[PDB]
Formats: sequence, C-alpha cells, structure tokens
Amino acid sequence: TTSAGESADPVTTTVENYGGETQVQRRHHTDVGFIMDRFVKINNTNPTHVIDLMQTHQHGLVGALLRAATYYFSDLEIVVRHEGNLTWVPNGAPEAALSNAGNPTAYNKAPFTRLALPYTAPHRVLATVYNGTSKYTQLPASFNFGAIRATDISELLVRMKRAELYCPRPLLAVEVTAQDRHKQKIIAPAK
Amino acid sequence: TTSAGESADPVTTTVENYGGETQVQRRHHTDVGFIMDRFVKINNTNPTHVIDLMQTHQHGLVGALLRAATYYFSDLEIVVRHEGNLTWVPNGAPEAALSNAGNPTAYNKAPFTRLALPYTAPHRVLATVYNGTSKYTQLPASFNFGAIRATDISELLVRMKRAELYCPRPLLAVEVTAQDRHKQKIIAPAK
Amino acid sequence: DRTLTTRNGHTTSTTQSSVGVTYGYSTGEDHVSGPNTSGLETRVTQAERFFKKHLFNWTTDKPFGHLEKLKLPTDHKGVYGHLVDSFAYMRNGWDVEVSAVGNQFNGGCLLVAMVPEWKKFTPREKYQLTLFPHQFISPRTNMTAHITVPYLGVNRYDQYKKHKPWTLVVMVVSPLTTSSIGATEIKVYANIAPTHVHVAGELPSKE
Amino acid sequence: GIVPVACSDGYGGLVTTDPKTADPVYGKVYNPPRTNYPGRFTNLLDVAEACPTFLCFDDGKPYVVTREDEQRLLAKFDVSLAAKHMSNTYLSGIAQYYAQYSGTINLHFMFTGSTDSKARYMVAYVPPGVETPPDTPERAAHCIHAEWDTGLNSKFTFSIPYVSAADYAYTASDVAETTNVQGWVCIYQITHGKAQNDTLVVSVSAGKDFELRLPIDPRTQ
Amino acid sequence: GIVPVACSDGYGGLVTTDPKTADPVYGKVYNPPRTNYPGRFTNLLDVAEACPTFLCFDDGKPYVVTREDEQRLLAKFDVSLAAKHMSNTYLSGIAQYYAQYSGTINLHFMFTGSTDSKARYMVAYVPPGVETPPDTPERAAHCIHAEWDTGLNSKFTFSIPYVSAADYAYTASDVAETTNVQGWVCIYQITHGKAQNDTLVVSVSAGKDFELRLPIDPRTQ
Amino acid sequence: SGNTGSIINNYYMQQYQNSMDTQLNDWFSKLASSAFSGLFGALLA
Amino acid sequence: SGNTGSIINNYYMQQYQNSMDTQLNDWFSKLASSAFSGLFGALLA
Repeated sequence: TTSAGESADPVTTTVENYGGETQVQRRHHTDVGFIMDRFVKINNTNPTHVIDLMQTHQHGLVGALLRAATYYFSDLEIVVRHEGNLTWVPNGAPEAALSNAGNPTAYNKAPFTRLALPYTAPHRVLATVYNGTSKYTQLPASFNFGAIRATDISELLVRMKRAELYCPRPLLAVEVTAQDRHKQKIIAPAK
Repeated sequence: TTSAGESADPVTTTVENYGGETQVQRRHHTDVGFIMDRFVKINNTNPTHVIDLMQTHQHGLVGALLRAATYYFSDLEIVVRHEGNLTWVPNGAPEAALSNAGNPTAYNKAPFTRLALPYTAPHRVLATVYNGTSKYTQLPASFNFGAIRATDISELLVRMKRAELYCPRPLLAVEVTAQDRHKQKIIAPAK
Repeated sequence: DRTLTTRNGHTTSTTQSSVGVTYGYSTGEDHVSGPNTSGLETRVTQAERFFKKHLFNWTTDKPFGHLEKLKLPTDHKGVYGHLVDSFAYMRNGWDVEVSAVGNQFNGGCLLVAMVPEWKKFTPREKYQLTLFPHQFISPRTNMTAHITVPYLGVNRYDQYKKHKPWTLVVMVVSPLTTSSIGATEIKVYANIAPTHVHVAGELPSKE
Repeated sequence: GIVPVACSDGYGGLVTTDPKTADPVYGKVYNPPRTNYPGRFTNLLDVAEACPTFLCFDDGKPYVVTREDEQRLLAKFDVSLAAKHMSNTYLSGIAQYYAQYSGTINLHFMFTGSTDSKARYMVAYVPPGVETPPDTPERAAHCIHAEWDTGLNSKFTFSIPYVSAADYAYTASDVAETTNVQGWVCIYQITHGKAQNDTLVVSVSAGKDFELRLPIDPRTQ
Repeated sequence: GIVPVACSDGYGGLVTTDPKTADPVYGKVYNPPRTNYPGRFTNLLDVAEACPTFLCFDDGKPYVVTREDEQRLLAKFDVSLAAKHMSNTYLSGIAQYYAQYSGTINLHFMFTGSTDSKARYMVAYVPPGVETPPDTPERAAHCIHAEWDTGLNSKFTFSIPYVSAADYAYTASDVAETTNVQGWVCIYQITHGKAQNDTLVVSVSAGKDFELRLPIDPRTQ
Repeated sequence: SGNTGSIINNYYMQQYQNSMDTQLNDWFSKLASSAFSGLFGALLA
Repeated sequence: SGNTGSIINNYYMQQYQNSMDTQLNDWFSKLASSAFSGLFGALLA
C-alpha cells in the first residue's frame, strides 16, 4: 500500500497485501459505555464533598480514560461509607442547603449507602479541559454532579452510567527508562 | 402589549412581540402533588404527639409551601424513631385511648417505624389559617391527623400523599439587607 | 488535479500545491437555533471572510517538538472585531489554511492541527498530537494545509471575551534540512475564515 | 425448596425522597365529599403566571416617581430571582426553593397619574458583558428596548427574554463576584409633561415558558 | 401466609463491577439537548484505527535518519505493546489497561526528504525462535518482508501480522526473561542516493482486526 | 400519581393503602390559560 | 445498555432510574470505516 501521507486521510492496510487473511474480531471490551461503567474510588473525601468526576486518579482505568476525552456526559452512581445521615444537593444549591433534611437524605444502613444520581448540570455536555476563565488550572464551578455531606465520609466510589465521550485527547502509558521493553511481574502459579 | 391595568385581568405577553420565539417548557418539578411529596422533620416531639402538619418549620420546602395555601387535603406517611411500642389514635379519640393496645400499635423494629395513615379529620378540607374561634393565634382542635404515643419519640418525619391545595396565600423570600442582590456560597469543586 | 480554490464571502484563495481539505469532527454545523437564545439570534454574513496572520519562522535550529499556537479568535480589526465587541454572545466554525513556502529542494515536516480547549502539552503527549484534525506540510509534496472545523463547546453560544475554544497549532515533526539550492528559512503564514457567524444579545454602545 | 434471595448491601436505607410507599395499618376510611371545591391550583407556576406581584424599590415602595432632572434613569435592577428589588415578589418566593430556571419574565408597568399629566417611558434589557450599565437612553437605546406613552390604556407588559449561554441558569448569585451573570434591566423616563409627583407602579410575573427545575431548601432553621 | 425466602450466604456483597443497578432518589430530570454533537466516538479501537501516532526512537525522535555506513539496520523493536519504542503511542496507551490482545498492527512510514534525494527501504518481521536478530538484509530477506521506493506517494503501510501459538497474547513482558515471546521487527535501509540528513517518520496504529480482551488497571497510584 | 416510581401495582388494595374519596375542577389553570396575549390596537410591523 | 445483566425490566420507571434526554451520530466510526485499503497503482501478483 502506498499513499500521500500529507493528506492525513486514514489508511488501514490489511494482511491480504501479502497472502494473509483477516480474521474475525470482537471488540466488546473496548466499548465506551461498557469500559466506563465500573466503580472507582475518590481520594478527596471530607465532611463535605462536591462530586466532580475529575477528582478520580489520573492513572486509574475510568479516570485516565475520562481524561482522554474532551467532552463527556453520564448519569452517576455513588457508594458512600459514612457515619450519620447523608445529604445530597443538586448542581447549584447553596452550601447551607446541605444542612437540612428536605433534600435527599439517606439514613445510614449497616454496610454503606448506595445511591443513583441523575445528571444535573446546566451545560449540555461537561468538559475535562476548559480554555479560559469564568469569573468577571481549574474548570468552572458549574462542572459537577452536586454535593454530599455527612458527619465524616470514609470512602466514596463513583460509577458513570450511560457514558458518552466526545473529542479524544492524548492518552499516555508508563515510560520505559532504559530497558528494551517494560518488564514487570505477571501472576504465576505458586511453587 | 397595552391594556387597562385596573381591570385586573391576566396579561401574559410573550417574546413574539419583538421578533423572538417562545420555547417549549416542562414544569414537572413545580407540580403540587409532586413537590409536596417528600419527608420533612417535625421539631415538636414529646412522649405524646398530635400529628398536626402546621408544626413543620415555616421555612422548609414542604412547610413553607403548605403555609402558602389556605385549604389543603392529603393522606399521610410517618417515620418515627422510638423506644417501646408506638400507639396511634385517629382524629377525635380521647387521650386515654393512647394507652391501650387495641389501637394501631407498632412493635419496634431495629431502625425505626414507618407507617401510612389515612386522612381522618371530619372536615372536608383542612385549613392553615382560621378566622375566628371554635369555643363557646391557634387553629381549632379538630385540624389534625391523629395522635401518636411512645415511651420517648426521638425523631418524627411526615410526608403528604395525594396533596391537594386551594386558595393561595403570600409566600415570602429572605430579604436582602443592603446588597444589590443576595450573595451566598454555591457548591464548587474543591482545590 | 491539485489546484484548489477556496472562496469565502468576497475573498478567494487559490493554491496549486494542495493535498485536499480535512474536515475535523464533522462536515457541518449542528442546530444553530436553540432553546437558550430564545430565537433572538441573527446571522452576520459580512464577517465570513479571510484574515491573515503570522505564526513563526521555521528555521533550521528548531528541533522536534517546537509548538507554535494561535488561540482563536484573535485580536481582529475587521467586522469580526466589531461583532465581538458589540454582541454579547457569538458562535462560528473555522476554516483555516496554513502556508509555508520554501521550495522542493528542502526537507522536513510540519504537523498542522486544530486543538479544542487548549492545554499545555507535556514533552511526551506531543507524540500523539495526531489525534486532532490535522494535516502535514512537507516541502517535498505540498505547501498548504487546509482544515475546517465546526463550532463545538459546552455552551451553544459562547463569550469570546472569556472562552476561546479552538487553537491552531503547528509542530515541527522533522526539522528543516536545507541544501545549496533550498530556502534558508521558511515563514509560516496563516489564513483563517469564520463560517456561520451567528450572534445574539446586542450590547449598549460606548459612544 | 423455597425461593432463594440475596439480601444486597447498600440498598434499602430510608431516602427521604424515595419513590416507594409504606405499609398501611388502618383501612376502609371514606372522606367527606369535596367535589368542585372553588379555588384549586395544581401548579405553582400557573399561580405565578396569573397573579402579578409588586417589586420593592427604594424605601420599600412599589412605584417609581417621575423625577425633575437631566438624569432620566428611573431604576435599574439585576435579572436574578435573588435581586434586591424582587425580594418580596411571589415569583422569587417560589424560586428560592429551586436550583435552576429558564424562560421569559414579564414586567407590568401601570401608570397612576392624573388625567392632566403625561409621560413617555422606555425599558431596555442590557445583557452581560458591559462594565458600567448605561446611564442615559441615547446610549442604552442600542439594546433590546421598548417605549410607551400614557393614555387610555395605562398598562404595559415587557417580556424580559432569556438570552444566555447555558440552557439553564442559577437562581442565586454565587459569591462576592460582581457583575451578575445575567444582565441588568434599566427603566428610563424619556420625558414627562406636568407630572411632578405622579408615580409608576411596577410588578413582575412569570412568562409563557418559565420553568424551575431542581427542588432544594436553603432557608436556615 | 406470606412468601417464604431463604437469605443465602455469600451473596449480595458489593462487587465493584457488578452488573446490577442501584435505587433512585431523585426523579423527573430532563437534560439539555445534544443532538448531533460533533466528534463522538463509541469504541476506543476505532479511534486507534483512524489516527496513527508516532513512535519514540533514540533521543525521543519519531524519525530515523539515513545513515552513511556499511551497516544498514536503521532500527529494531520488539512486537510488544509495552516496547520502549511504543511507550508514547496512543495504541499502547490503551493496551496498558487490558490483559490480552490479538490481531494485526499497522506501521506507517512517511518519507520527509527533499525532491533531489532518493532511498529504498525494507521492513521485515522476524518471528521468535532465532537467538540473535539479523543485522543485514541479505540475511533477514527470508522472513516476511516488504520493500519500497521513494517517489510521488511518500507513505507506505505494513501490516505486522499476528502469528503465534496461543490465539491471544499478553500485553506485558513477563519477567527478567529475555527474547520476547513475539518476534522483533527490523527496519533496514537498502540504499540511498544523495540523502545525507533527510529522515523517515514512523507511526503505528491498529489493524482491521485488532482486539483487546480483559480490562485491568496496573498503574500504581 | 405524583412522586411514585414503582412499575408493579401496589401490593395492598386501594381501600387499605389510602382513604377513598366520595362524590355528590382546576381553577387557576383556567385563569392562567385564558390570559390575554398578543397586542392591542393597530400594528405597523 | 452497556454493563447491565438483569433479565427482568428495572423495577422503577425510566423517569426515576435515570435522567431523560430531550431532542430538537457516531463520527469516528464513520472516519475509521471509510479508511482507504487495498493497494495503489498497478499490481503484478
């Protein structure tokens, strides 16, 4: 296969160029709505928290995959381990509103509290990188899914449902220092 | 648009007056039977209580919305956190009847007790403001949904089912002291 | 075959060493009338025309990874400049064309791309800048890169005083190699034209 | 053999706005009849649309008086359901319990002058982006504005549009940041004839497509 | 009489990838419209197929320069999505989060020389089983190889096949064991004419039948 | 049926879940829906 | 319906389980599916 490289058009040459044969492929595991739908921990936990999907670690599966798309949209599911009652407020409620029971308040059960939250932001799609400011780095204050408050949150896990991603961005892997390739332990039967 | 103001007839002029275009609107969240159907705490708890929907705080969502209608009707749902057995009596039973087990008596389960109560008052619709007296301020003694008794009630939450409101009344907001507009904290992502 | 002529408004641009047009992320605008603007938006056909700019001097000293940007829209003096200052909310897609004329005896390669929501790139991420709408400029083959992109953002209409979505970017993928019969420096010029300039919410005057 | 179940973790706890219903204890109760009871409303926004309510100008008066000056700016207030001029209206009284809004907001101006006095007013909607709001009609005339005279029909209705980037907008000024995200509104007085003290009453109500979205309750108890 | 159940043991605990859904708390929320929003992708491998990305040769340059020598081995890298030359590519960026892969991997070679210089290159896929990789084209010509000249069309695409015993192969070099389970790839330079400094840019992308299988996340936090 | 999101019918009958209404009209919707709109008088568009 | 493995329908309605989209297109699949393939020029098999 030969082409004009500077045209930047895609070229996908297969094996049949030299006698081979392309086989069937099944790409379920690299689907967006599937690969993004699993719980990931949030390591910024406080008495009060603003659920922002950009607090996920920039190297975990869901986190680092989310940082590889410019725009995204998804409903949420949270798992909180708290002491006391858990109060939630949507995107835009004053902070004081986190202190009343009229808002969605879950009374604690023994193990933990597992809730499902809808997408409440006013923007049609959120963003992971924002070029500019919003006052008359950091994203604007309106890129979040609400806020939760309890006496003390111990663990918070988030899950993106119905994920939709737009406009991909560079995604990196761990650099190899001096080796010819990266070498690490792989699970192997004992003895 | 121009009209005779003193006629007091409603006038709803839209944007098409100067070239605009009215958009579609969805008003589910400002529906009465929906916005009134959520639990609110009662802060008047005693060994014995008379379930009166006017003991809700005059500033909470359900409370302050209920005080903005003259007449109302709704079945009830209660969540009580008690020690010992919870006895309920309908609208009009003598106080002593709260001390027997023939009445609806819930034996306590671990977390709390969640019951559903029917509208039992003899008036066709209740009222939040009553102009006059009922003896030969305060509403009459017959504006309530019964009474509950336990050894010690810790928390009581009420919920209005099938809410129906009539004859609206003035509803207020928090006054702005000297500012040009009211300014308060809004939830914003940390860091 | 490789003779292209792009006309915007009352201005043209002919090139005899073109390689094609690259549509980035779409082939046309989405629905321009929305529920937020309340149908009080208009279209300004007088703004859709080219305006030139100067990006950088591609010399021989600049190694792999020299990144030169232009956050659009920039300081404009024409009708677009008055539109930015007279109407509160705007929206428009871009049609960008970058030219770097040496002559066929030079060597090297420029990656010309359009990046949404610019953010400073680390020395490693630059190896994947080809994820964006891009073309190449190689004095061996062509002298003109032509990208065209719609308006994409979190808000349907934007305020270009605060938020500049698109950023034109040029990276030196292979440094310039000159001979006794090649250009000793190249000057990279840009030629950008907004398309579908919609505006809404006119502002009071300063006069 | 009996049906095996798996009592899940994290489920079941009481969520004060859960969509499920409890277990009854007391049955067969018949209510008294209330067919065709007068004055029922089922949506707060219908009430807000059908009944205008007054604003709160300086010193807590719902009217602006004609001024004898060379400055002809009667009043100016932010388009925000938390503004100081709207602190007493029913519309803000509802909107304080909701997170976001969208749609047009109607303003009703009613003249209250004597028959022997005339005036000509103008209202303009200044969108955000200007540093200092205009102080004269020659300058604010470039925005979206409307002018009206005084005659037989004494009322005028102006529909403050919804023009903003995000399809929904907050109902609370965020922080000590100034210059409201939605623009101001300025009510000017072009000229007047023999109206020295006569007033103009201003009221505000909902539009044909107003909408509130997310329920909260921020009032401290 | 009521339905008897048997609360089983071992069931119910939270599995962070369980296929069931929670209980809602907040209903009747309508999102803003995003019909036909531009630039959507639904499968990572489509993005990896449509957008090639550069490799990382010595000193972190994506190009190999024509060498004046009697040794004509331009470069050599293992066929492993963890290799050192692929450490910066998007393809490896995805594959680091998956356990096994299968399929062909495309390499795109683009010449960047001046019009007055020519060259003729050759790429060969050396499968595993040889102790020392070949160092000259006369010897590596027996593998599966491809040769190409430089002219009008400056690009060339070579599909590194998938030839291995197990139908799927790991995406991480196991242990301090050497001689990668999948063979190397050697890009040679047959000859060149008056191309002293002119380069060759190399990029890599997915094939028509590439596939990643099992999701993990090995990156330490 | 405001704020109820169960697909299956209630387990208890309509007589026990809530009270039953007896017999023998939404006003403000009728008021706000008949609101005058458009313009008044003449028009020179 | 990614990563959901329940045969029975959800117990709560579509209005309460998640948000509801409103209206008034997969690009990269269209891009990668129109990729040039085969050969270019002549061929001597």
